[PDB]
Amino acid sequence: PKIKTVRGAAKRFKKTGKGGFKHKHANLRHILTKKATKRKRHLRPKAMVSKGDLGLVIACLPYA
Amino acid sequence: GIREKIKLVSSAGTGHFYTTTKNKRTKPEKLELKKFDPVVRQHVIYKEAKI
Amino acid sequence: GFEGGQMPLYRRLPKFGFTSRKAAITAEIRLSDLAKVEGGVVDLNTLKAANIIGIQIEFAKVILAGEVTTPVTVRGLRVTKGARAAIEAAGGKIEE
Amino acid sequence: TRNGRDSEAKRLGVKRFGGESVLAGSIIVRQRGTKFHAGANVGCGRDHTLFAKADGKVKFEVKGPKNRKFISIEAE
RNA sequence: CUUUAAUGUUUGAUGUUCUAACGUUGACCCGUAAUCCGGGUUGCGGACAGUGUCUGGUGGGUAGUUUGACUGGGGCGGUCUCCUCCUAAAGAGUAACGGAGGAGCACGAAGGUUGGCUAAUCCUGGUCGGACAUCAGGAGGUUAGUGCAAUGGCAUAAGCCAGCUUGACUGCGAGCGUGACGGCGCGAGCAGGUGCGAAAGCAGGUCAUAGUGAUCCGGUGGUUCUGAAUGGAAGGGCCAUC
RNA sequence: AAUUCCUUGUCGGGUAAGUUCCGACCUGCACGAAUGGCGUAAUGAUGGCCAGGCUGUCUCCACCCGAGACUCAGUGAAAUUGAACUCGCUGUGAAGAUGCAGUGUACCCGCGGCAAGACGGAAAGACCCCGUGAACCUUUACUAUAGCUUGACACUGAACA
RNA sequence: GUUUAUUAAAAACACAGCACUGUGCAAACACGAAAGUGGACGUAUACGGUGUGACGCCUGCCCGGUGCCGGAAGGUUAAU
RNA sequence: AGGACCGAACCGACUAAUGUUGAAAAAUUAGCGGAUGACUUGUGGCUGGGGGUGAAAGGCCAAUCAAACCGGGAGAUAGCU
RNA sequence: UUUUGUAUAAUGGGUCAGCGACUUAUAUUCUGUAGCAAGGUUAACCGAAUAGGGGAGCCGAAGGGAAACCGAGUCUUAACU
RNA sequence: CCAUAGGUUAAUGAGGCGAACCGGGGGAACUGAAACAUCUAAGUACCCCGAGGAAAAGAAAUCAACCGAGAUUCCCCCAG
Repeated sequence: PKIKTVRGAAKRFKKTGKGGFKHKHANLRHILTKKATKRKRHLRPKAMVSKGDLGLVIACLPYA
Repeated sequence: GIREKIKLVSSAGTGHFYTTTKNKRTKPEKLELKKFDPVVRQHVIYKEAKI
Repeated sequence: GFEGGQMPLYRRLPKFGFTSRKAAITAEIRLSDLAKVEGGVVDLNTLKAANIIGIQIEFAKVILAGEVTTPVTVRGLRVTKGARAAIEAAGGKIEE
Repeated sequence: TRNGRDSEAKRLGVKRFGGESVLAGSIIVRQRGTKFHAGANVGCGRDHTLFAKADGKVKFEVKGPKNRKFISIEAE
């Protein structure tokens, strides 16, 4: 049959122009008062996925 | 430890806050600071409140 | 995405965003795809006739990709500056 | 209590050596205190990390009363 | 208003009676040749008992499961994240149930800036005053101090004391370092708007290195986003935060 | 002591000599009163100890009678088996050698016997550990649940305080 | 007397007797979604459960813990 | 008279030797316990698998029992060989 | 065969003959190869039935943003050197 | 007492067997989740009842979106 997308992955990655994947950064949901502004500011923009974890995300998102 | 969290809230009625800690036993009296409100884009008084 | 039972990457990271229902019923038209209509007037119903957009589509936009030769009267669609300029310089007409 | 414990290695030390050409921003030495101090075109960070403020070749030297090791720079 | 009364009033629940539901494994009559069943007559119970739906308590009576790893075999003991020194072979990194110690916080000042200042210890004299307390002088040279381990720093003090204050700002960030990745760290400089200083300037917390916890779920505030026929709203997103 | 670790406790008895037995002592590691205490005639294919009788149990075996063994005739299995031209010693070596090195010994093949070796045969160790294996058992482990109990609404009505 | 048919016959199980406890009869209890059946064509000198185990002499102290029994004033508490 | 005594049949199974690819998937020889009883035996019947039955050993339920046998789910699953 | 390592006295095989283990379907990615090329290709079904019809669809020629929205740009920010 | 239950005869009908397919009533666990209880396996296996050459479903108190479509059934897309 058809391949089924891993639906977790779908809600956390999104495909770009040259085929990479953007993702929200971890560490910004709570326990914030202590984190320094700088730390929190640098986490806010979305990030691309590293070269050694694209295999793990192309598997989960084969219709992406 | 005995070192609780608090909002400082802007006195311009944007609900912008900073959050910080305070020892409640050793200092009871309420914390009042000038800080930058980024919505109006000025420095302003900020007062204590509950987190 | 099993990493031997380390927390796997699609679960370390946050979920983000929501799916807009309005985007499923939007299109983009290229300029290259305005020769291909049969009329030289460009409604939504004229584009569906020529199999350039789908049956479910309520909105479109004409964007600047490709050239255009003739005068072509656009109607009820949106258009980007980069385009509007290139429709009108070719002799054409936009009327909302 | 017995033993069993140590921390993770903090990968301090000199990174760029004298001669080596750098770009402004480049860290030159991580360090706990000021084994080295900042001379010309060099910032003491807040953890006393020393970094280029200009492009050029790194120069070490000694200076002053106490014979302290300064990292400075020759902007090319 | 307080307190209290009979006027009327809606439900309550606590008795005591009753009989008509319901019970009868009381007696007799019939179907019938039958200790079943049913029907009748007559007693005794009687809205109780008992059965349904909902609900609290109990429930190894029964069922499904769980009950960690390292480990000079396992068990018992000990450990499991983080910081400092040594082991570590003069860059980095580097193991052992190798050798030593710490942390799971504190501080609206113990942060910022301008100005000023320089320690421990011992000796001599001096009311109560003694080995030890405030005073004076001399020697001494950081043997001191640095909120807390250790190490590296520190007089231009990063140590100590005063004045004024909130840069313990918001948006960003060339470029470096460090990680398998998640991530963690340093950062000149640009814009907005502050503080100190006459000014050059300095300030995006603390001499540095511990003081911590991914995602999911949910909560609180805000919002030019969304809103399943349309207008709202609910919910969802984004920002702040628990 | 069906209970006492120290323990062959100490003392007495029994034996030439008694870690057992019998009687005591009490220092009961850690007896004890219906998960019964202390006693008890009779009973016991029940445990321990002693004595008489009897004995090849033994000193220490000998001889004899039968059944197999052995030979001949007839019938005719089995476990096992990588291949074999299948010696000893010392050394070596995945660490206990018929098979390697060095050396010694040995004409070729049977039959009766013995069992030291072939880490002989019979069995994918039962002991130990591991598996995010299984089962069954326990409980004040977790979550349920049959059952037993509580109340509310229903079947369920009347009158009078 | 009984017992591990096929490595255990015993000091194990049973036993007469003792004690506690439940049960008023449509009994407790047991088997059955229920009807029903056993208990028993018995009725407390009877029946079920538990422990001890002829007989003789006996059977001491503790109700804090855990069960069971009783008590209802007050607290806490479900559906409704 | 007697869950009395001795002891054949009958029921059992304490000791030894043999047997251990047996004569036999539990026997044989020599001795051994009960033997009018809580005895023994024939024929037929009832109880069914988390169920039965058990003077209780986790014993027995067709040479199988801390959960029978036959078929099915089923090519269960096997980070192991 | 398994191993750091086997003549091993670790595993397995008495011998011979026969049978005995990387398959199939449907998706998806990359390479090779053929066709056509800013286009490529049809599915069910129809049908003189491996033709021809059928372009419903699918992939591509545009991306950014959570989204509205904008678009060779866009997001971030009051604003970007 | 009248009735009613009951009883006797007559006429007509059913019962059982059988591959799969179909509709309904009951309904697992192994397994996956690298443990496990929500969840999965699966409304599958199996048990039971009923019907026919087919069965079931079926002519909107249906969708749609301010334009419109016009009962059920089956195939390809929509779409992992």
